Amino acid sequence: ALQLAAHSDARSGPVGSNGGQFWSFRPVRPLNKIVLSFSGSPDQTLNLISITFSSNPTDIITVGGVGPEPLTYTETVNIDGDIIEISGMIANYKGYNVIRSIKFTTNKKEYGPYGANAGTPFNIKIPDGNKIVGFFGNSGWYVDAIGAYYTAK
Amino acid sequence: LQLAAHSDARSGPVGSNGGQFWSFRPVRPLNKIVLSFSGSPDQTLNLISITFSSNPTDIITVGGVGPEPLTYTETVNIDGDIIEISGMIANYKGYNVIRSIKFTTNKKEYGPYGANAGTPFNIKIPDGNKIVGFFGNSGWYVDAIGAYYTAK
Amino acid sequence: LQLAAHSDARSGPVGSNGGQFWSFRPVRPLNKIVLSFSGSPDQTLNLISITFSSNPTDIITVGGVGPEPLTYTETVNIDGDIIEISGMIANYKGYNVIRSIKFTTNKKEYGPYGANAGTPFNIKIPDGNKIVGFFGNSGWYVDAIGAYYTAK
Amino acid sequence: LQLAAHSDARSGPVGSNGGQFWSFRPVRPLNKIVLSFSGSPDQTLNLISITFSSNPTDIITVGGVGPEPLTYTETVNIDGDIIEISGMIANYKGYNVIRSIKFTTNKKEYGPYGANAGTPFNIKIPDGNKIVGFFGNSGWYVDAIGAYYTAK
Ligand SMILES: CO[C@H]1O[C@H](CO)[C@@H](O)[C@H](O)[C@H]1O
Ligand SMILES: CO[C@H]1O[C@H](CO)[C@@H](O)[C@H](O)[C@H]1O
Ligand SMILES: CO[C@H]1O[C@H](CO)[C@@H](O)[C@H](O)[C@H]1O
Ligand SMILES: CO[C@H]1O[C@H](CO)[C@@H](O)[C@H](O)[C@H]1O
Repeated sequence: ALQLAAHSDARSGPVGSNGGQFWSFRPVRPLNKIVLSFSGSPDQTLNLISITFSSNPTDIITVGGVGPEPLTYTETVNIDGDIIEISGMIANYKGYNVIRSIKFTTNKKEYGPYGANAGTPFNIKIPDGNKIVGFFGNSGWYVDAIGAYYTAK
Repeated sequence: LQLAAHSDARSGPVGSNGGQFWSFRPVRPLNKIVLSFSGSPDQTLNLISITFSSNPTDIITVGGVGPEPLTYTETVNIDGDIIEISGMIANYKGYNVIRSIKFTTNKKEYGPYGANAGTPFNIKIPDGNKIVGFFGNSGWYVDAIGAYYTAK
Repeated sequence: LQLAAHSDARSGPVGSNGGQFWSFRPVRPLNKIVLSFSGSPDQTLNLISITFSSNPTDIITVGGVGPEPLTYTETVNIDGDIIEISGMIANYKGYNVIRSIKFTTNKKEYGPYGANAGTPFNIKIPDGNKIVGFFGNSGWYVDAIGAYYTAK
Repeated sequence: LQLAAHSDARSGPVGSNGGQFWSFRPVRPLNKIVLSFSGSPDQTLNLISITFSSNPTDIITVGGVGPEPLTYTETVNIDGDIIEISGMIANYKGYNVIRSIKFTTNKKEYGPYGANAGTPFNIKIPDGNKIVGFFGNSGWYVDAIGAYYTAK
């Protein structure tokens, strides 16, 4: 059959630091839900352990959180519209530089930041007219690094 | 400190350009793969979509966004590390898509599943490595597929 | 001031595995491509290597690391933006490699150059975009090739 | 043998987004790197562009597309397998870019070359591998850098 070259989306990032495992999630349908899991409490200090990305039913993935630290606080984000940017803070946690906070911005609403808004700032932006259709990164016990896939609207 | 994070090497993709690019590289091993078809096992099976998953949770389905009703499904319980995939590419309703697929682990072979006809593809990786994810293009069907690999 | 760095979308590769992965995406436009072959134009041409270059200095050569002497070269001076690449894939001395290649801009066509016979390949990008670089696999010959692209 | 082609694993990028995405992964070893600066060796050197090469043919220059006059260059003749890169990121004329860089091979070290200040970066690869190419973002300066690596 004709070998019609298949395409791979452009990427922005990753930011943060190297983690034991590389991960990627780029669903065919829009990303519509994000669940961030923390240890600690919102009245004290939040420690981001894992992130869960989902697209409609069935499509879902959880990165970070393979360690023993119990989860004690979850934040559910229901995305309305197209994500165009994500930002947050990077800092050391129990020995590793990881994503400590995170904020999702769509062309309609703003969600976050969530977590410990302290440390080194990061900002994943894409050219005007594009949208984020996925995420990839490095992770282990925690979320070491994050990057995004993007394509024209 | 900005300590460069890594991205696994890739093999492929093979097949044809499709409407959407897709990627699924879970942090835990792949353990289950569900293939959905139209047609029938007694005659000819038409591969429509593929579902990849890793326990617990972690799942994705590619292809199958169209109106064609599904009529059959085959669940592959992955035993071991996937070291290669192969199959056939043939035309279907106007497009060239993945028509058959076989998963090979050091422990056993699964497939080929689907329709054994068309152009053969073969995704092999260097010895000592294992496939830890898949990526590709898809729309109504599975247009293209490729794999992520790393040291075992 | 401190945003994450970007990587261009990719289309491909087409062809088959080769010993070395190669990549060339210069900061300035691809304006000269030199194709090196064995054999002769009055007979059949065997593509051995390809040289990509961007104005002075920026240059790379893939394939052709074998001992087979080159007896024919085709120089292509690209006028505008390359939006498509096509050609043929076929066996050469026990290897499936790029045998033929044609470059297409918005107003001109260059080639095909080489041996027009085998399995056809085509690298197309979404309208409004342009090819800004290439990647693939190579060794003695040119095993596979893919393109980097971005908006005009 | 019709096997899918492979793409080397990646580490990075580090630094900040830049106008152009760039990539250079030659088939043969990288045996020479030239760093071009403005300023002076006695005071502060400002990294403006980096030139990578393998043999007198494969060469690429990233950064330096601006009118800023160069005033110093440093040539690094790599002896062994480059297994690590490091340096500093800092502001220069309103841009966060690579200001310092150091190359480490399986034999010796080269650098740090450039200005001391800013955020450190480190591109390290798993044991047993080596850097076979580099990619990143650039404009008037070198905005971001990453490495392609494979088993040595
Ligand atoms: C506790 O160590 C584990 O978790 C951290 C954090 O996510 C990873 O960086 C590391 O590679 C993994 O082995
Ligand atoms: C029927 O057309 C749809 O499905 C095919 C196949 O999977 C895709 O290639 C195409 O882009 C999409 O629009
Ligand atoms: C002759 O063998 C060499 O050249 C061929 C073709 O380029 C490559 O596929 C192969 O890996 C390399 O070792
Ligand atoms: C002067 O501006 C130019 O050079 C800087 C630094 O290289 C790039 O970041 C920017 O995108 C490009 O347009």
